[PDB]
Amino acid sequence: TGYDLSNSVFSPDGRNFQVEYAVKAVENGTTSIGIKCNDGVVFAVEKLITSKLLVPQKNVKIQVVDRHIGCVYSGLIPDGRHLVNRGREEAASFKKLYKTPIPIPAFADRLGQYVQAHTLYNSVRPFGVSTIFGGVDKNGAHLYMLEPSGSYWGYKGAATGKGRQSAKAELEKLVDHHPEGLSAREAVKQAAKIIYLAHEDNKEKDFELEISWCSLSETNGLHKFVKGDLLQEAIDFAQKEIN
Amino acid sequence: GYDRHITIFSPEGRLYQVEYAFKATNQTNINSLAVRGKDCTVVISQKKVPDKLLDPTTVSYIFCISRTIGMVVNGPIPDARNAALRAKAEAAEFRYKYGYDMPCDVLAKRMANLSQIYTQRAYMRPLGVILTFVSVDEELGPSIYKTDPAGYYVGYKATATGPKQQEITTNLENHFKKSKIDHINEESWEKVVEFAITHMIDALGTEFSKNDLEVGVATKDKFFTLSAENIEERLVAIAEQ
Amino acid sequence: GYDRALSIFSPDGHIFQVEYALEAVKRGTCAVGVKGKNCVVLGCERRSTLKLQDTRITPSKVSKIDSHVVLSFSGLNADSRILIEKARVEAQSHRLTLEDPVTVEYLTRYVAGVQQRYTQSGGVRPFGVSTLIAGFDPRDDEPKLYQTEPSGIYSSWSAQTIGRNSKTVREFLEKNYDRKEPPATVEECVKLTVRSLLEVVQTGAKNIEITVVKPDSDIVALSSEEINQYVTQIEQEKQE
Amino acid sequence: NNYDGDTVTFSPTGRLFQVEYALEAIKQGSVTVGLRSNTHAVLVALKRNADELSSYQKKIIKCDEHMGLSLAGLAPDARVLSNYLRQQCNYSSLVFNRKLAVERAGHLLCDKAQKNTQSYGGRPYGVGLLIIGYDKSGAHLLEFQPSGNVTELYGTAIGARSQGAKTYLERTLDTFIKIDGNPDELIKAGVEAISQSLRDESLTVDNLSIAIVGKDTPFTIYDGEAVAKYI
Amino acid sequence: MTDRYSFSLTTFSPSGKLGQIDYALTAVKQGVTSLGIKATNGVVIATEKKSSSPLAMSETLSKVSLLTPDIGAVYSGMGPDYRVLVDKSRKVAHTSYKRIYGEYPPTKLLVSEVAKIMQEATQSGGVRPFGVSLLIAGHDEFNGFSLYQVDPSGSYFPWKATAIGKGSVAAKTFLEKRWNDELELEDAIHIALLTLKESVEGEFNGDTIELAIIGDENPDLLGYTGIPTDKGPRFRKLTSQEINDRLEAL
Amino acid sequence: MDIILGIRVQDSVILASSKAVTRGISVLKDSDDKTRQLSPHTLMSFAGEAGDTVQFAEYIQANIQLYSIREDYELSPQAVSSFVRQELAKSIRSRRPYQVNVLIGGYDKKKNKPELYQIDYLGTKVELPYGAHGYSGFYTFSLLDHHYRPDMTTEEGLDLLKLCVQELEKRMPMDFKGVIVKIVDKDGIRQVDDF
Amino acid sequence: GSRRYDSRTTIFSPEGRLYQVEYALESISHAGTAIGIMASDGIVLAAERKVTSTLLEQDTSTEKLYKLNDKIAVAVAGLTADAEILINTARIHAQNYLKTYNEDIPVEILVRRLSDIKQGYTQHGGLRPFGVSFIYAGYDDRYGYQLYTSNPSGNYTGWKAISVGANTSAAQTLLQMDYKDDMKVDDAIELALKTLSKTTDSSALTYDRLEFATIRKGANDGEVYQKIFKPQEIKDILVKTGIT
Amino acid sequence: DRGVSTFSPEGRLFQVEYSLEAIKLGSTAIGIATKEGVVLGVEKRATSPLLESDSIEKIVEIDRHIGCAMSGLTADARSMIEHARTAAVTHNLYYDEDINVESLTQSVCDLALRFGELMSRPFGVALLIAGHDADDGYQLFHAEPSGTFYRYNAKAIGSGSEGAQAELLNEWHSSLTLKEAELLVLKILKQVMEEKLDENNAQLSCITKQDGFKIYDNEKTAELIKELKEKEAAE
Amino acid sequence: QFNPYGDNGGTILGIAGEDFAVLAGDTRNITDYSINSRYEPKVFDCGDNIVMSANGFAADGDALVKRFKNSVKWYHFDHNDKKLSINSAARNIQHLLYGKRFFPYYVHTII
Ligand SMILES: [Mg+2]
Ligand SMILES: [Mg+2]
Repeated sequence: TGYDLSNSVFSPDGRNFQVEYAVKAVENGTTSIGIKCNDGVVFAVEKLITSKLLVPQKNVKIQVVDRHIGCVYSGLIPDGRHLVNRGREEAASFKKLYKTPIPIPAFADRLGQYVQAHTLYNSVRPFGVSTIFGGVDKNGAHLYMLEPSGSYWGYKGAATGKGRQSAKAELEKLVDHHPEGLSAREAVKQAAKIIYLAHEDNKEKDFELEISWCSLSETNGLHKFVKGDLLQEAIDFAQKEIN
Repeated sequence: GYDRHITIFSPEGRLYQVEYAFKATNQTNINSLAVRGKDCTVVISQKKVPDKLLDPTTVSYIFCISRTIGMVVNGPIPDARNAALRAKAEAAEFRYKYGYDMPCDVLAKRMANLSQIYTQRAYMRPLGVILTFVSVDEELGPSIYKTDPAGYYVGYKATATGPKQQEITTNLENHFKKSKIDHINEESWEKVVEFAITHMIDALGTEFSKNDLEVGVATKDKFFTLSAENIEERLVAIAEQ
Repeated sequence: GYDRALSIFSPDGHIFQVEYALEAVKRGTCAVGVKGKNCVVLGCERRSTLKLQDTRITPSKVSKIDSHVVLSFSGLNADSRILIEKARVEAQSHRLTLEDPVTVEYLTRYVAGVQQRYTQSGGVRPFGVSTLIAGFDPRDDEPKLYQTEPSGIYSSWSAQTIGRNSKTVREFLEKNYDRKEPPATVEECVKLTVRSLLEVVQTGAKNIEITVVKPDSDIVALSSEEINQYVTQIEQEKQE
Repeated sequence: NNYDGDTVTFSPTGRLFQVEYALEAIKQGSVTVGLRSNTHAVLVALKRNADELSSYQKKIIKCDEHMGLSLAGLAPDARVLSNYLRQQCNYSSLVFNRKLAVERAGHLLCDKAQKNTQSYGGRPYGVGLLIIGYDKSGAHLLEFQPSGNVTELYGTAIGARSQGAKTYLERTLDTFIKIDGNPDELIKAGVEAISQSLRDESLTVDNLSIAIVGKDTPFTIYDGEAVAKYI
Repeated sequence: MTDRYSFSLTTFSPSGKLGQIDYALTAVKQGVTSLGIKATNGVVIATEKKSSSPLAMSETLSKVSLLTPDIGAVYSGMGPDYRVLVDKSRKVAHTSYKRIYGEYPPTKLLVSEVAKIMQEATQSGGVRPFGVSLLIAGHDEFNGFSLYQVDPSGSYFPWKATAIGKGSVAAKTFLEKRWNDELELEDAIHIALLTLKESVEGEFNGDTIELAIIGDENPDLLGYTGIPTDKGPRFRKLTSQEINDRLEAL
Repeated sequence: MDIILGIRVQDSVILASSKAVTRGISVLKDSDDKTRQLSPHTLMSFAGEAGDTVQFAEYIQANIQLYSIREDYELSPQAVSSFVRQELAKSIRSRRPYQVNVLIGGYDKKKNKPELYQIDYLGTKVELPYGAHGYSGFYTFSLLDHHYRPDMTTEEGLDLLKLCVQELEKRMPMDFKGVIVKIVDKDGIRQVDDF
Repeated sequence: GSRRYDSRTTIFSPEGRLYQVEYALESISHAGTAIGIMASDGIVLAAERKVTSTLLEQDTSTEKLYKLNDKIAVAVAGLTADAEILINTARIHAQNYLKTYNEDIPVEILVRRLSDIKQGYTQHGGLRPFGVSFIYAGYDDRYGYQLYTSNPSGNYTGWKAISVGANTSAAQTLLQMDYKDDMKVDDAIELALKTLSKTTDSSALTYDRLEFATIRKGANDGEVYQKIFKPQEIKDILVKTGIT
Repeated sequence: DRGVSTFSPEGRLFQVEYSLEAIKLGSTAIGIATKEGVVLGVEKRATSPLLESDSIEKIVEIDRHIGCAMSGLTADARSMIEHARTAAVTHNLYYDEDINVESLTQSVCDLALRFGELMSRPFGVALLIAGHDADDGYQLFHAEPSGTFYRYNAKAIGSGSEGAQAELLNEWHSSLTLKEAELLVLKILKQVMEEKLDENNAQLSCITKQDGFKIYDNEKTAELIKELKEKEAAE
Repeated sequence: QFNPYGDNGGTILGIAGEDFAVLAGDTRNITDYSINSRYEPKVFDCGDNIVMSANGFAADGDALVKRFKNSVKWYHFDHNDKKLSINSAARNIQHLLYGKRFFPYYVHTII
């Protein structure tokens, strides 16, 4: 025993227990999702209202990288910020040498290699977040999700955090009803709906909804926060659908 | 017993972290196979996309290391992508310094050396992956070289890796006992891809759709992967046999 | 680089590596210093099991740091060389910049600072050495004698002893050293220093080293026969 | 238990015990309150002495003309973090001729704190901070925990028995958030809040520490006879 | 990151043993047999090619390596550790000798440099010892032919003939009955093949055995003509056919 | 600064060094002693660039004194001269080299012989019966070439030195303000107060 | 992090000893015995090879006796590879001194520096100590013929006669009994060989189990010669002292 | 084992708490601030009677307007004093003024937590820092190896500190003369010391605006001890 | 060849009375024979009742004032809001200036 006391140790069955424990921190976090649409991506997150004293709209979780990439994560929030800071350095360096903004698959691997680097030594611990991210590049829309192991894949839809199981089931039905595609605007509404359904597994406190999107037609391939009327419309669609 | 946690010798002269790294290699439950033709080298790997939410085009364990070298990995994807990026850097640097394309066996040796270092220095863990490199080398012809967490590597007539490797290995052994040659006697890589798929089917005892495999092909001066459509064309031809 | 904090506090507020360094000093051969009215004498024990030793060449236990200051010790011999070399360098450096040789207090303060530093730096253990530093300040005839220890505390002594069985010889000095009337001569001072070692030694042979230091850079090590004359005189006087 | 030896180790349930032990020093610290209106932001703190011959430890530290903070926990760690803030506020003014946004100060503190929760040899910071300020978007109050989590609030409290003040501010929210253009009534509201954390001890002239920042009000600290007004 | 293992991983136990070196020698014990024999006019080094898979091509893996034109090496124990020692051995022959004196090192001095590399893996921070024993055979003008063994500790010994690995105890006994100071190279080769057969239960031929000599200068292996005082490498690897030709006269 | 001379006779080395220190248009000092005792039986005189002469001489003196304490033993004059030459040869390829020329006079107590070494600032060392640095050699070498004998006494060496100093006082453009003379023999180092 | 696997090679025990030095000395107590004996006209070093084999090539073999320069040699007891690291360091040190002073290095000065290097490994760096004890035999014109020993602690001492390795207690008793100050080199040769003969754990002492060397004034007046004995020369001196 | 920068479950740094235990074992030091000056006094505690007690230096000058007394592992104090002297002199060089007593104390306390795997452990010594400046007059601070410093009207540290602090709590008042403070330090040291207090096993010092920092002669202190036994005799 | 210095003209003037002091300066800024500005202030209130001007090469002058103003700010932070006396300001400015002894601020400073 003791195989789980130190990062980067293989157990006798080939596992890295510290990374598996990092996944527990992720599973403890709030629900976040990503939905891929015809010409873009949509991100949404559950923000638990700990107390009335939190200023509404003022603890923004979804972060932008460069001008075309959005990131959201569940688990240890500061670990997420650390990862986005690194992503921003990687995007700037790519842009500097190659002129073009970093493609999403390229960006995915930059984060992947950095997260994987923290599973190689006992002098660091793994990241306690799973990150959902994506955007629009020269080849269209891409959506990714990245685990504490450094493992990542492309996704039609993605979910993580405490309400991930309900969200996953809900995303799979979306992909079925809408097999020829989903518009950026229905995807925004559906994201609100799915966070609301996922919030039953966290029914204790109530929450605040945050949504963002990058769409070729709707945002010119730039990352934008969904605010005001369009958000209120998404809140309504979600409300009407649970009842 | 902290001799089991870092790469120092146990009382029987074993390196337990290296052995446990060999076990991480099978975690993905994928099997791969490589064979040489006259003019080409083919690698095939099983493809499994259990989650419907995945984009299946991004699920892959085959890598284009250079214009001439391909690599299939058996083991977790993070360690695989670590190995791939490094190999890409090594292959490009070699071309810059020495003025010619890095050979498949030379890259394999280089990657095996890095792996040996992880078995000797305490601060680095082994990567839990096995790397099968392929090309048509301008001097050696069709080439398969495979590397593991012990830092061991060697050239092969053909090889197989994964949980069901032995089934495939003995199937291939029995073929080369009959033919008495070092390769698949065929002009077109198409027929060599068909041989490779045929013998994986017969050895595993399973049928494959176009989405169940991924295929890599090395020819003179280029390595490339097949689309699902190219694979279907290949599956059709097998069915008429 | 190797960084480990080897000297650290334990729950009772003790630093064990410094206290275990003191145990090393206790195992070392006894050393004694006695200051007269115009001299200081440093006496040292040499172990009894080392015959076939070549005394021409074997490291002497009393070291000149400069021409007016000496250092002896108890503890690890190899450790003491490192402290002696540094002290020698600092003494020459002091003459170079100040244009004056070190005072005995200054030299003691330097060595004790080096000893202390090694009790709170990463990757090192404390010195297993306690020193007696004796001599005369430039143009001063008042004798000086200081003691340092692994922790780096130092202080001045009328007479002091360190090493194995130092409890016994300190007992002797405490009831034979009169502060109102210190040993008035070189002969008197040496005799008290030899008397104190005969409480603990064995033979008055090559088992006792004696170095006398007088004002104005006058330092000399005694020979076996000269030391042996003192031992002979003390034995006969104790017949009552 | 087997997993609290250092900051670089997850427990089997995904916890970081050294970070949680750092959070405990904040709980042993003296209570301090923060709250804001649309025009002003206010800090109130209960200072602690060693005995009757000693001074009362200062809890409030100025970071710039438009920003400052109060502390609970390891005071030397507050000094390190407030110094970093002072430099960051100062860098923004020298290089960009720009007053550092309070929200940006929060992000910079979070990232600085986080680095000490993921690397061997380090330890987490052992102090909680309440940052108030007035910038281009008005009044702000932040809460910083050494886990790295920074939150923007209308009002809050940290330290021992801060649950009383926190409960009170949660009940009083609708009223105090409207005390605009009346600095004295906002402070009185903060003193009421902190009184809900008192047990046995009461507010005296060298006990109480108050700070304010606002529309035309540089961050200023009142101690001693200057707080008599509010007792 | 940073390698924070700046302390020794090999240390003395209360009985005076250096555990990691003992365990490294145990890894060598379990390795395939290799041996070396010194004759009047040459040296021979031999070992079994224990191939891992039948699908592997065993001539793409050499256990016998040229270090310099007149010096060769073989091992028992961990192959990957051997492969990197050969890289460093070839390199140190240039950096610490050839680039200084314009000629290849004598056998004992190259052995000495390998030994140093192996000693340092036994004391330096954050590493384990090499899990191999080497046999290094060579020739140089002023010392003649020589054969050396290097162990995981860094120690090295000159031998008339020896064996290391699995069946080394029996092989050494076999070599003591056969060795004398009048052996010609062909006799040494013949004895090398006899000695190695005892430890091989399986197939025994030019494809399963690996054998090399240090002998006469091979002007045909030089690659150029014109400089009469350059006469070619004394190291030569025997071909599969050359070994089979000698197994009929066995 | 200016003139340094040395002559080795039968049983001693005599060093003579000028007393003037001159900055620009003013003689600042007429009693400067351009010498350091390195050990009881070794003396070094020096001339060259200002600041560097004394800095070099004292640095050497400190090292030889350190050696003497560590080993309880006086290095031979040959050993001291080799140490000094290495420092100067090291210095000539530094960022800012010591611009110092020296004479080393010592009595070797093991061989019972006087020895005179001349070392310039590049680290050019030679053992000679007599030596000089700068322009002083241009006048004094021919005098010494004529008069010098290997079996001369100390008193004969001093008289020969008087001829040299007289020639310099007659033909040199600069007023170097006389010399301080020191003798190194078996009994150590002493200064001739009347010269 | 890595703190878990650190043995802490440079700490004191509660009794104030250095574990790793103690354990290194325990290792050395199993090595072949090396003896040194100083006479008025030379020095003798003699050492036992650890149970050899008949296939070992003895004439080109060197495990106990090494040359540091023309005036100083050492006998080794312990890990040979550790010793070679230190020997090369000592060879360089001697040459640096010659280059600096144009005089051969005095014996004690070489001994002190090597012992300071060993001492360093016991106090800082966290590395294992060298498992080596040395006997130094040499000549200079200050003290003439000299014998010293150093061990893993980096402590060194001077001797008229000394042994290291196996059975030093027995060897030291035998040396003390028969040694005398007016003794000549040829008497010391016989003493060294006979002491090894009585203390050895082998069946009998033979030429093939020995390394032997002298440092003599034997030459053309006031000059010193180092002779490392060839195997046939050791065989002769064994017959000539009636041991075989 | 464990890290040198480890928090305990109660939120305390193990090494810092353990260094506080070493300070409890130290010889007693007392400081008393008045409006006429601050007095600093210490127990010397020679370990043997052959130790020349005037070489025991536990009261130290930092600058003309700042003095300091120590208790605990007193060898640890030397680098702290050195830093303080350098900080005081450097400040005067940069600003052509005396440095405030509190700024000096803060500078010394910044060293405290610069340990880890910087120095290998915290300091095992506590300081009393007494001084005068124009803005805040006479001041006494207690500088600890936790990095915390408190201002005090009166303070005792070392082994007799519990009993001594209780006594200072009764005796201190804002109108004490300097002479009364001197006597009060002597009285309280007399109470808690194991051996009988004389001019060789205890030492006094003070800092006044007018004359700066002074360590008292043994003869001056001897007179003050005589004055104190006479005060107590009169009722 | 790049020359890191220029000359921006201007003249400054300080006079001390019994209970007051003045620092005056023209507001013209020039290079060569051209006018850059007819109103570019050159004398600054630095806090703590201290005024300052650093005249000559304006880029260096601005850098120095900026550094001194910053020094007053940190003096307050590090020394409990103590007022920086004029003598203390003067000594601080000496170290700011001499710190660039081998690459000087090309200014004549008056406070
Ligand atoms: Mg490793
Ligand atoms: Mg010359």
